[PDB]
Amino acid sequence: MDPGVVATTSVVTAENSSASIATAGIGGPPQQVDQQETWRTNFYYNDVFTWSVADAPGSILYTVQHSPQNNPFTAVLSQMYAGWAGGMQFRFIVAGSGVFGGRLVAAVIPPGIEIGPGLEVRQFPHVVIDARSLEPVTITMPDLRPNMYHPTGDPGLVPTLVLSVYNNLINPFGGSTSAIQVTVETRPSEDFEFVMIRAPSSKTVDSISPAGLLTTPVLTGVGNDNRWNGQIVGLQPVPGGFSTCNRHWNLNGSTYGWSSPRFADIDHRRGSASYPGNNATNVLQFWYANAGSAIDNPISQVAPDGFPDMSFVPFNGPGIPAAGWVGFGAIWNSNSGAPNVTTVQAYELGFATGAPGNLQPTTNTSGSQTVAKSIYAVVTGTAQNPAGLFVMASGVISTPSANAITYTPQPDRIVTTPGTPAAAPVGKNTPIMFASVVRRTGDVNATAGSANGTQYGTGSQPLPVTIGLSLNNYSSALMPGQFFVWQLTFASGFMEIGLSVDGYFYAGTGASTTLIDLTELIDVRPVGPRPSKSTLVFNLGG
Amino acid sequence: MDPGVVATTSVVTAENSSASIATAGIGGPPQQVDQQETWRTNFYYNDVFTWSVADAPGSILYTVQHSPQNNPFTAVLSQMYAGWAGGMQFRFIVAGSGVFGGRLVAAVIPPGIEIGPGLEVRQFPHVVIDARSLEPVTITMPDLRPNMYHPTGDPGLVPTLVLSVYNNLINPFGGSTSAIQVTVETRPSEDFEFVMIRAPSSKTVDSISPAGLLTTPVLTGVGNDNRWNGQIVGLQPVPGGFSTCNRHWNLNGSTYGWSSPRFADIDHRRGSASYPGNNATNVLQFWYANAGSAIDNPISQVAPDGFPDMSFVPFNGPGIPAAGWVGFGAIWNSNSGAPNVTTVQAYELGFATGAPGNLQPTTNTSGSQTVAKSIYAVVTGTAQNPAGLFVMASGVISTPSANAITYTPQPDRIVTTPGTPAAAPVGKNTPIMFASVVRRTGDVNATAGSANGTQYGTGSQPLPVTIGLSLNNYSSALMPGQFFVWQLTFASGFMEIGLSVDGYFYAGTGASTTLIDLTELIDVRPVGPRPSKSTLVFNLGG
Repeated sequence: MDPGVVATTSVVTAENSSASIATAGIGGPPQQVDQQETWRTNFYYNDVFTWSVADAPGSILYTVQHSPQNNPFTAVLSQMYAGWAGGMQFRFIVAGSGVFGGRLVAAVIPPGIEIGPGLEVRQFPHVVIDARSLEPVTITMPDLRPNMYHPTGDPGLVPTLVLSVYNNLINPFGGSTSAIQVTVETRPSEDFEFVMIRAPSSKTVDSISPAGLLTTPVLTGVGNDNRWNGQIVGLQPVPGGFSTCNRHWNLNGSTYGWSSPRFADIDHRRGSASYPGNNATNVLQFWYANAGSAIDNPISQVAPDGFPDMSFVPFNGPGIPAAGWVGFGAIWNSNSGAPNVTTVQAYELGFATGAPGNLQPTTNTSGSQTVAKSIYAVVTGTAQNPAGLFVMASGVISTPSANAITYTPQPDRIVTTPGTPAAAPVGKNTPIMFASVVRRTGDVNATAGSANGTQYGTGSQPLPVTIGLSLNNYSSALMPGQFFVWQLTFASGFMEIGLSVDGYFYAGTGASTTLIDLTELIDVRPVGPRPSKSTLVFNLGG
Repeated sequence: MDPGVVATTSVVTAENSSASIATAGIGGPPQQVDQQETWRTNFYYNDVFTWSVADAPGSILYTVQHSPQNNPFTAVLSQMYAGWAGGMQFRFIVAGSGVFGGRLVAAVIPPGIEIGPGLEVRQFPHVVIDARSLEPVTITMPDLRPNMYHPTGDPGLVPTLVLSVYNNLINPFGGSTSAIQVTVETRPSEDFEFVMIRAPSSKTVDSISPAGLLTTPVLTGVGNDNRWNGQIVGLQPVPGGFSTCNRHWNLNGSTYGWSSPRFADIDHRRGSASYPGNNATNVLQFWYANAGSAIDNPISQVAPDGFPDMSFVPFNGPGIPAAGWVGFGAIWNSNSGAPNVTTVQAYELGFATGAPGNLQPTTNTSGSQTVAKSIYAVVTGTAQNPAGLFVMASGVISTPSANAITYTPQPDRIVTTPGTPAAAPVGKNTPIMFASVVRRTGDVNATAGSANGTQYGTGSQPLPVTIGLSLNNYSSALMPGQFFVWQLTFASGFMEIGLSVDGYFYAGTGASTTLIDLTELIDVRPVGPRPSKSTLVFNLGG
């Protein structure tokens, strides 16, 4: 009986309650100690962890330290108190089923013990939690500390609560459902107290564990890609992997590439220009420079800021090339540059080898040379050796006729610098890629309606995430080997979306190449870190 | 133990009961406060909501406000009391199964909080409800109010009870059964009281939420369509959608079309007449007018009142046309009209283009012209420019030979005005269309027996519903995004039938085009609003 009535209740204490309160008087009187408060007499949600059938008996599923961030109201009280002492009560709620079976171990690890595969939890003083249990199992975490109280920001040695598999999960069916969800509920014990009030301006946890940076509208509203500034309408998985390093920021404060996160401008000053044909009338202007001549870019020397990282396609004559990256721009002379009036055109930029003779596409940035060839006729063609470009940052895709080529780019055309981390499918999970509807040259009126499927362009990660990750350091905010998981809820289903230590995003679709639409998406919700062996759910509307 | 014995029982109070009774004395003494009454010591049915496997953890299933309409006996007591105060007790009964799993959150939201996807119920003071639970979980709703009492008709700020998914519903089988039903039972608490008696003539809720308008006989007895005045014997689904706007009334007090809801008469005064052939003996009289010349119709100018909204079929010679709309009628001259004696015939009416030359069928009403051609020979043919028609409102279907053509109309032949809302299948639900056995011209004795299948004509919605909707305004009686659902019970099964904000009716048959017979239908029952993501049940007799 846990209702909203006057109620008798029973707030269960800890084993060391007489010595916890008495020695916590070094911080003064105990604060927020009152047993009739309704933040102390109820269980509230703390965390959910997935227990799958593919886990060893004794493998650790849920580990957490003694901390006031384990409860939503003691963490709220923690910003106005510079010190805490006392125990905590944990309740475990299993989703389960009648057909499922297997037990779990919940025990309080004393301080000074490593937590891992070698730890044997079944010989600790523990409680046993079935998969098919109705009434949730309650354990109490005593405050076993070498200090008198735990100051917030440096709590010292704290006990640890470890959830391990007592008997492995069995499903007598076979496939389909092969995982379960267990909910941890947390209530303060009798001896829990706060001491030594502080100003709430002081803060300890400033890394959300990459959380508050990805909210819901980011996907059903505002939100742009890393290649074009297009609105995100889809996630599309790729099996096998891909690599992106242009505006892709990892969880530390670093990147491997050029192009600071802003769609402003592409401007380069030194580099050679040419045009074919003996007649200087109605030709295609071709500009080239080598890799490593960008002195003005303070991040990386390999490219000007905003240069597209795609491989040049070899085309000649009056034919419009299939796919690619075109942008509107002009060529300008050096020595206090004023541009030439009679050359402003759409230009396709990219990476080649063997310019200006036999042009071949390139995969690696080392040994490559940046090329810039016009797709439309221009009445003047210059050939001066100091010359540069000025191309807008937002681009469109050049197409021969209408229809729909493919989602652009493909995973093999994307250029990488040396030393880049590659996405790899782990388990049944596979990486995703964020899609956006972009304008094209074969059809300017590419409204998302009739007259063939509209063109989709795919970038790696959302820009809000790039902006909110660039400033902060998250070297300990996510434990390697796991990913941080959000919970998307559609109108007729739900999905789990992960985020690794490398900036990549994962979904458990498996071997499928079908676009997933965020038309009916409503809300997202943080969950926390979860390991890579657990398959993210795919209970979609289909 | 809840029997019909003398009984000790326990009527569980609320947390603010001492201040709820004392401050509700502003309305005088508390009324209907007696703890031995059997309307206060028992749980009674309030609502049922469907919890499906396709719902996100934390998605809201059941929301309800603190109100005396939550109990069947306090709502009965509410018409004779102008004010109430006190709490309420809620009990949740799950159908469930042993093989099902997943939990729910029941919590009382304090006033001043929005209810939606952003609301997190799991951190409220709550109770947990399993899917496989036997004993029903009881929560108490305290009366947390900024006022002293809630006057009926304007209760002010009230607490809200929100049911959210704690762990998502899992079915280890696969398909087939993918939803569950949860029943909410409601009992008044200890401090519930009424104040300030009023005359029962005063009423607050006058919108049943479109409910009492659709009873059972409407389908197994009286009840007619919107096209012919035929008795309803079937519902037939269509996949893909359809549009009807003639006598189709949406949930507001409006329509998009002509034809007030009554099968009286079709009468038009101005329009041209003709007959082919040089001989004025045994010809087919052809009458035409343009769209927009109907001055006499006060609703819409596009047609006379009662004109059938079907596309004219092009036929010539002595052949009887297949399908269509024929009705008995005559042509009358203007200037205090007395009709011509020698022309009374069956006429096929409809919509064409390019009259009287190359006649083509029309889809949109704009740019069309109303046509009226006789199917049988008539000994006189007039050609006077002011002439009109007088055709009875009830019609029959013209057929070349007996047999059975198809159900008429098809979804593509039905004409629409510009600005019409179209039916669309959402989820596994699909729209239905009400069938009726109508007389034909190829076989007058079309009794529902032997000698081929009888002809079926289909209209959009039942007329009782059109009559009972025309007068009242239901702008808030059904929350958009959902539909109001009734529960049909046959002799060997049951079905859920929905009703949206546009007047369309839904059933969860899926991709099937099979007629469903209301021969063994017995009773219907209201349920309430239910969202469009939930699939309506199809446990039929087969």
